[PDB]
Amino acid sequence: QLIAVDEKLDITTLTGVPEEHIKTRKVRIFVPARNNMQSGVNNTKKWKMEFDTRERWENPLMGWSSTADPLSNLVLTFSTKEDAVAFAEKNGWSFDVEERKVPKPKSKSYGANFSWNKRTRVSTK
Amino acid sequence: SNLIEVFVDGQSVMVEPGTTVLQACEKVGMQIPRFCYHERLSVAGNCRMCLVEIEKAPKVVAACAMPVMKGWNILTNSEKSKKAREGVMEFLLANHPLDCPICDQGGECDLQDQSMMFGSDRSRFLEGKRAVEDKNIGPLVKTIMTRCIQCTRCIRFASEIAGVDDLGTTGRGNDMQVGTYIEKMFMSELSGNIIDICPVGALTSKPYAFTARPWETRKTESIDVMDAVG
Amino acid sequence: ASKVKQDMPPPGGYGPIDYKRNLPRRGLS
Amino acid sequence: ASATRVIQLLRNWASGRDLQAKLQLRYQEISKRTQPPPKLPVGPSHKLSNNYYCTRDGRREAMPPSIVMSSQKTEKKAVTPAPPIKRWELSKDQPYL
Amino acid sequence: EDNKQFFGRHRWVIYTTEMNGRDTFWDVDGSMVPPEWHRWLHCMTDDP
Amino acid sequence: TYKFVNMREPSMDMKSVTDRAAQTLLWTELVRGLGMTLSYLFREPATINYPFEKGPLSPRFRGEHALRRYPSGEERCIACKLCEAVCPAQAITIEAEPRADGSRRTTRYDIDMTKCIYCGFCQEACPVDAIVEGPNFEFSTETHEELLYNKEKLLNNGDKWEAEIAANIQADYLYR
Amino acid sequence: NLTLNFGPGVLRLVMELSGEMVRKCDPHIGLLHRGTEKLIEYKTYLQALPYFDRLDYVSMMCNEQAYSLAVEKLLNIQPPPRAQWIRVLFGEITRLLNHIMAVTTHALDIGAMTPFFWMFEEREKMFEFYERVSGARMHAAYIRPGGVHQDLPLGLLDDIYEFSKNFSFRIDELEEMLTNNRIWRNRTVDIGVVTAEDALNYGFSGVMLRGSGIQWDLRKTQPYDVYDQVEFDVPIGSRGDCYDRYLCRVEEMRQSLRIISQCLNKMPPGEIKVDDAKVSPPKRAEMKTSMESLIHHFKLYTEGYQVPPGATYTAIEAPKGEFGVYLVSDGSSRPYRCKIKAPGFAHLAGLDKMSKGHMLADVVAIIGTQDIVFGEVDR
Amino acid sequence: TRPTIRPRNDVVHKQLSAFGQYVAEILPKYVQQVQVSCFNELEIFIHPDGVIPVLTFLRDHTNAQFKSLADLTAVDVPTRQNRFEIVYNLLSLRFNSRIRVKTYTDELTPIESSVTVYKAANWYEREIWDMFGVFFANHPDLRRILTDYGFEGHPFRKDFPLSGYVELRYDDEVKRVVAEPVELAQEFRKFDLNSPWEAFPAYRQPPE
Amino acid sequence: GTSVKPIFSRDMNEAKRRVRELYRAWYREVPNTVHLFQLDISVKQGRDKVREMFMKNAHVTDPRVVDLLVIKGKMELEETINVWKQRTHIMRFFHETEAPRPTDFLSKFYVGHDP
Amino acid sequence: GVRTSPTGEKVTHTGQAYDDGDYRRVRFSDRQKEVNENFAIDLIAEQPVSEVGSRVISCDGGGGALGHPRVYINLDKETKTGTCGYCGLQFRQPHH
Amino acid sequence: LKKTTGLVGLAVCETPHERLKILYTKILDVLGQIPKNAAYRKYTEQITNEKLGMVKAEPDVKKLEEQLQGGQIEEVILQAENELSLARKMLRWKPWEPLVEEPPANQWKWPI
Ligand code: SF4
Ligand code: SF4
Ligand code: SF4
Ligand code: SF4
Ligand code: FES
Ligand SMILES: [Mg+2]
Ligand SMILES: [Zn+2]
Repeated sequence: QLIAVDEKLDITTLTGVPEEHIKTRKVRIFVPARNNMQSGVNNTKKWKMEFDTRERWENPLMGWSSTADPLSNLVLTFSTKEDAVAFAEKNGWSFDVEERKVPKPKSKSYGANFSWNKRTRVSTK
Repeated sequence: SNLIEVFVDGQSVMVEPGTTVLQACEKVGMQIPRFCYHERLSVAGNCRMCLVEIEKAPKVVAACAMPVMKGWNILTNSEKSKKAREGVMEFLLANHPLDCPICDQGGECDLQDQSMMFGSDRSRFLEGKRAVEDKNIGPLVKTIMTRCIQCTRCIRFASEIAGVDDLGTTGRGNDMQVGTYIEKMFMSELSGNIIDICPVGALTSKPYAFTARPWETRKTESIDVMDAVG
Repeated sequence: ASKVKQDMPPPGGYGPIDYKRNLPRRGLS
Repeated sequence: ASATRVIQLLRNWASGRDLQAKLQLRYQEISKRTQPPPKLPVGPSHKLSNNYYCTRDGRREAMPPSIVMSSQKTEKKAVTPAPPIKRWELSKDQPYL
Repeated sequence: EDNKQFFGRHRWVIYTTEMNGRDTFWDVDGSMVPPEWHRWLHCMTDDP
Repeated sequence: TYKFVNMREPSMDMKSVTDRAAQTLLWTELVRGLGMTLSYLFREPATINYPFEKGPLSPRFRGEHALRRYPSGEERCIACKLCEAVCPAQAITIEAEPRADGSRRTTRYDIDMTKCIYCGFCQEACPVDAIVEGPNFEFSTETHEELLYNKEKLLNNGDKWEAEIAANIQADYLYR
Repeated sequence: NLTLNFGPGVLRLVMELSGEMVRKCDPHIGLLHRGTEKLIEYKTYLQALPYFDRLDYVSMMCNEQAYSLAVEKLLNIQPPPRAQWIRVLFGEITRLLNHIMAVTTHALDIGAMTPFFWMFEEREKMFEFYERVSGARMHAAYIRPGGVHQDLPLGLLDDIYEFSKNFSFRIDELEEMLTNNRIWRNRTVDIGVVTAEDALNYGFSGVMLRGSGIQWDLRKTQPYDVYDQVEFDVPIGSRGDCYDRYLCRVEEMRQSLRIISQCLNKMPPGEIKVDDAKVSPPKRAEMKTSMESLIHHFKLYTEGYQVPPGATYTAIEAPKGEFGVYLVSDGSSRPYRCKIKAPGFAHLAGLDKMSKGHMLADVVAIIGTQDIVFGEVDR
Repeated sequence: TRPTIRPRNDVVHKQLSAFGQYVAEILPKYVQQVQVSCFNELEIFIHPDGVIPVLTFLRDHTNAQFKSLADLTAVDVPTRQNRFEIVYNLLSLRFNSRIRVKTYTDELTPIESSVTVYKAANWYEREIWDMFGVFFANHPDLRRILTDYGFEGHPFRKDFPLSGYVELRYDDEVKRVVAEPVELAQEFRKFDLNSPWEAFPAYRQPPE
Repeated sequence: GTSVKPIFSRDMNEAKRRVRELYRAWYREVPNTVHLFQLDISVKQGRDKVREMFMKNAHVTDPRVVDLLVIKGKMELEETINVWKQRTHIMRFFHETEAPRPTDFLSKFYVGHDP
Repeated sequence: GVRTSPTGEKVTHTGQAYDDGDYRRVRFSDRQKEVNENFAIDLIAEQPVSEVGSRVISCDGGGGALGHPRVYINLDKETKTGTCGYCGLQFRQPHH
Repeated sequence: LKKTTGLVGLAVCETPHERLKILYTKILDVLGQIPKNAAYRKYTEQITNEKLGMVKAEPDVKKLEEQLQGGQIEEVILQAENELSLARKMLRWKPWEPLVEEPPANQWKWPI
């Protein structure tokens, strides 16, 4: 009832993607960096897969922004790095993986503001 | 070792001595609301948005400044802490100007988002608001001080990171204002960063003014080449 | 001061509305 | 309707109904196209006190679904998903068309 | 206007024969009505 | 409660059978339908005399878009991009910069009228009543290009329709 | 055995006939597939609302209500009572519009074209009601997931009452044209008979069930809004053919008039959207006077409200049958998945069985009695 | 809870929980999980092998008799090893109840067709095959139902682009409609709307 | 391990048998398709197109992928034989309106930034 | 405040005009270029500065709820005048 | 005797007590071959025994329809036939056996 065939998964021939949008693309798998304008960290929880930026030009009428690559807006979400890597490999996309950046824990001390001899003593508050 | 045991919503977590309530909540994955606290700056404790209830304690404590004690059960989502958050947000919004459509920090405002997530949905403020005059600190940072919430992040950054002590507060009470008290440009190689640390549209980028909204922008993660720091 | 004014039915409600089928027999054996 | 009496009688006889009582063309019986201003009252949350949002927060009372019978972790009368539906009544207003 | 006609036929316009630059003796169209008479003619208001 | 639509049993007495036979042979119900049509011929038609007469409309009706301005003559739009954000069809394109006097104003405000669904979400998202959907609906065109409105076209539409637009807003704003 | 491809609402139909008999009927659809369900994933919930107007175009108000009910269930909120009463009133008006469209078209295809005009005058009046309440005649977007967008104008109830007290005569004229006509009965009686068991197994709903004698109606069995506060009867067929379904539809219109009367007499006062500014936008004056109202307006019109994670299947008793939405939220302000369930999909899938052993001209009658609108079927 | 909050119904919650436990007890071979949502909706997560039995049971058991198939659809979740989840919504008129049955599959594993249980499934599975590429074994005639003839790919997959890969126009040189790679005069504007500052603490995930 | 459920074929040999059967069916169908749709191509180049489409997938070594491709090809043949396709659908295999894309480095460098 | 480009085209309020060698000008031949003649910057520059004896003043653009959100403007700086961020009206304290 | 049960395709059943008794006896016979500890066997035997006892103690048809809570004794007969067919297919399927296999680690985790 089981084949037990040994080969890496490959579904490129079944997805209908054109040839030049498989081998020429370079996906990036990363945890998005926090927007520095805000302190909330809820946007840095999941992994993202996104494609490489292609040409954008000006529409001769209306001066709008025109594109020719169909994957310009494609972003996928993943729970772990391994899941995204597996998806990319089974879809035949060359990928670059960036390790997650976590802000290291810090030593905070309110009393250090009023130091007797150290430089941590603040001049205003 | 020296790790002590504390509880966040009844969940045990081991922390180093000197860890504050805010970092203890961070270790479990809960982010306490804040306006004046920054990881890279000295602790201020003035915005009172981080107030949280300790179990079997009648008074809420400031999570950003209070070191956690052994056996403490921090109740991040209790009714007392939620009411404290609503009251603090109401006070913060009482005198805030209705500038969201013209404010550059529209879709990137910690005030807006924390009002939507932790504050009330209406106002009962029937008075008139205060207005302060703007300050000129150069051609890089645009200043609209009516939007200022007096978190003092800019002052702490200028004094501690940039090494420049030209920023401060003048006056007392409701009319205390953040500025220089003299016409003077805050010009240093790190001056633009006070735009990022400011949670509101009080300090904005001047060359970037009115050009885009945050939800439109595509973010490309890249490297600077203006020097060899990378 | 001023009272509430929105679109409301008149006091006592509306008049009855016919809905039953009416297919009269003209009459001839 | 500006219809002659003879034509009204002829159309009434042809249709078999009295047309004048229920006309399909609108006339002065409709409302004026200029109306007084409204007032539009406010909802139940417009109070000045005892109105904390945490006590009327519907979205924050939603919870993840209750788990019964996770596989990874007595007489016993049989049960049905819901009680058998009661049969309908035969419309003692006009039971048959 | 004529209030004795049914709703829709109780207000009407007779178009001018010479608008800005064209002979509109035969070639009339709805866009020749100015906005105020447009509001009156479409029964958006009862006041001319 | 429920009702039966077709649960009647025909009578089988001689009189009823003869009545049904008379209907079958003399075509009675067809004559009834002819009478209904004849009665409809003699009543007043419901046709209106377009374009001399127009169909009724409401102050809430949404037509061609317009950009309004203040009574002083300065435009109301301050380039917040809320209408662009809410547009379900992505039919609005906005670009903005500080003006020569420092004002927050648009340099580009385009509406693709062939992508617009005329939902009116833009005019209700607007905080300053700058973009509205005005009463005009007779703006058909001979080419696709003239339906790609820029800021100049929308400002011209506002200056053209402001009287009626302001009257409609005065009529309907207490409901908003 | 000859094969004919009746190509291009818009429908392609490949049939094999043995003489006059229809041996096989195969509908090819997708001529109006616009990819609504994929497009919804790129919109906020408010931005996704107007697609439901275009799903089943004949009855726009009902789709709005179904979508709003699904979103409200996922949000754990409820609309105010006046909003619910307005929703039910306009749903019954919507039902009348759909029924007039279905009945007249069925008659027109059958070759009787007079009642199409007669009742499209009434359809125009109901379009006027739509436009006065929302500003649009047919693609309304009036019913929102917090209630309704705007309150009724000060003279709308009186005009609705004036319209509704004359409509029964129009239905009587339509019946005079149709119900006892021998040609109409010969065209409809004993055509497309479906058994109760087959109707249940094939996924039929609405009149397509009730024509076979199945006593089922979502407004009675699983009431939504205030349908448990109104009184009406559910017409039931006895032979499962086109004639019984036509009678059921005609009877349903009369019942809708009854419900509309009750809604008019019992319209309550109060607000029209939920008093929760994190879901429903505030009033314009509040937005221009209060800081919180302005912030909530900004956020609700830029990001939209977040819906807690979870999936629901919400169905309502639509004019064409059971209309449903399977909505999956991942916790953000954009739906993760929105599967639209259309009654016409299953009805057209059953057309093949329904047309077995009939004339070619009976296929038109069966398609007319299935009440098929292409936009909902293809999505 | 005040008028703005949806009221709860504990009676239906208890009934649905009891019936879920009942179903899980009767078919332990296939039922992997049973859940009831806070708005009283019952879902049963099963192994793919049990599609025909479980459905048959839910259709034919005297205490269940869910005789109506309201909807059958699929959901694409790329992060899962089994990419697609298959959802059956069933309605019981006898007990005025609804149930949901969930299973899973990947790109290559077929799922048993359920046309023998419900005729209504015939088109639904076809649509799934068109939109997600899930193959149904022993389907009477499986083929595309919604896309154009010769269309490549499955649009409802998450990785499928919104505008697709080809577009159509009329060419006068060949006097016919032709298909060419997509080129937009205005690119679709991607909006980043998700805010930081999480909204619902009750759905917070462990930080691992 | 790595045990998976079959679709139609247990090993590659059955898959190739199915592939050959589908190829025979397409080869037989080509002339009738050329005549019925009034195509201006020849039978030879139509069969060359069939061969090229088959050879595009020659690198597949997974029997499940192979018989899924066979299922899709059989669906395509079903569409062609029953004349559900139009002339445009058949002619889409040839890309007659697309200008050729050069492959060498210099041409790609000249036309733009796209590799 | 419409001006004229050296080529001959009207310069819009945004300051746009095709340069001399720009081919896109061909779109305006046998047709016209849509230009709004009412320049908002000039029109708002014509409004007189309001004289108010208050340190802080509120502006809503006029018309009540038909204006813009109400904002408060400080008039402590005597060198300049307070300007509304929505409407552009100017306010000033009575110096001397 | 009544006519026209009201459901298209559902014939009026004359003498329904005997048909119900035969169907319930056949159902119990089939259930006897299922293992004694299987939940389906015990539950279906309990339901069938209740229904058989209720049909044996009520000769009046309408009272039987009210007691059975299914109504229209013809569809009660139809549901009994469906239960018999399901019982045979379940004796074939053997769903009382332990679970075939667990799902992957995070197959059902939502969100993400
Ligand atoms: S700082 Fe934030 S809340 Fe204040 S006006 Fe700007 S966007 Fe609005
Ligand atoms: S200007 Fe900004 S950073 Fe400085 S105190 Fe005010 S709100 Fe804080
Ligand atoms: S009416 Fe709707 S679709 Fe049209 S521009 Fe406004 S928001 Fe966009
Ligand atoms: S038209 Fe209104 S909503 Fe749109 S950018 Fe201008 S001010 Fe903002
Ligand atoms: S964040 Fe702690 S008081 Fe401000
Ligand atoms: Mg800032
Ligand atoms: Zn102003």
